[PDB]
Amino acid sequence: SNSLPSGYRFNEFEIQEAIGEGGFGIVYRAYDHQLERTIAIKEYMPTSLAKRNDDLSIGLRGERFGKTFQAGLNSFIQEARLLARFSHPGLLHVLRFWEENGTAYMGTQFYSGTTLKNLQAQQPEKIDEAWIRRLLPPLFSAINTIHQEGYLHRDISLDNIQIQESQLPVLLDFGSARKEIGNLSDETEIVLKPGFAPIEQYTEQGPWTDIYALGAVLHTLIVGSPPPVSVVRSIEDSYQPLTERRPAGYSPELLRTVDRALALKPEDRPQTIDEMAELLE
Ligand SMILES: Nc1ncnc2c1ncn2[C@@H]1O[C@H](COP(=O)(O)OP(=O)(O)CP(=O)(O)O)[C@@H](O)[C@H]1O
Repeated sequence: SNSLPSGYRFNEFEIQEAIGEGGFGIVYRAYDHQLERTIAIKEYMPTSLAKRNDDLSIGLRGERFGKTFQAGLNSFIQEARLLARFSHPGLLHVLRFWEENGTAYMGTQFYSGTTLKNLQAQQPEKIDEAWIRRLLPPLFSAINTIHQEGYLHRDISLDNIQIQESQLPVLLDFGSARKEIGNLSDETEIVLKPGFAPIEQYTEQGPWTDIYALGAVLHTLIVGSPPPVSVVRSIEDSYQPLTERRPAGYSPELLRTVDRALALKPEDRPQTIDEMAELLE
């Protein structure tokens, strides 16, 4: 692990545990001793470009990586600024941002529960049609809130949706720094998510782009895996409609909503979150 130790201090903040460690950042449970509350701290840390020094700052693995490391850092800052535009229960709430240790940190609300990806892996039996229909209103609301301010998410999958102990969802991360590093480094495999990204993301985009990814999430919950990669579909569409599979315990109404969200061409999908929600009625 490259993570700061339990007990490390950022003035009033104390690290408690590294709870997430991926290729591009570390997430810590932390504590604010001034306000006496638990928070999360997200630390930019691209492992392919940087390493942990003895004094616990971050340093480049090679001088040639500096330009890309800085561009990822700038994208991390821009994503924090985007999330700071909102005060919505389904969007990661940003408390503070600062630079230190050669990198940057976001202090955020700490959420109960775990990711949808982990829930689907650990407790698939909890995920049925009734549970999905309770998930959708607050998830629709969070995504639509982004859209109404003129932005798109563009990185939806199961990995970045938190399911709280209340079952309410939170969008945690837009992948901005990861995707910028991938574009600049020609590491194409870290930019789009296969099976979740629709055809128009491979090179126009709008609310329908996030709608397709949401359909791909729902498809994964219902049958266990995402639909075929969208470029492959654009050559020979092997997607078989869920209305035709008939997985046990799922209504044609929910199944056709997923199928419509997964229409290959943007114009054939629901055009807004509101349009997709109407399909379930
Ligand atoms: N604000 C927040 N509050 C609580 N948990 C958060 C959070 N932001 C991110 N997380 C958690 O951080 C983790 C980030 O995922 P990541 O893939 O980087 O780490 P990981 O694989 O080491 C642990 P996991 O098995 O959950 O994925 C997820 O478990 C997510 O639930």
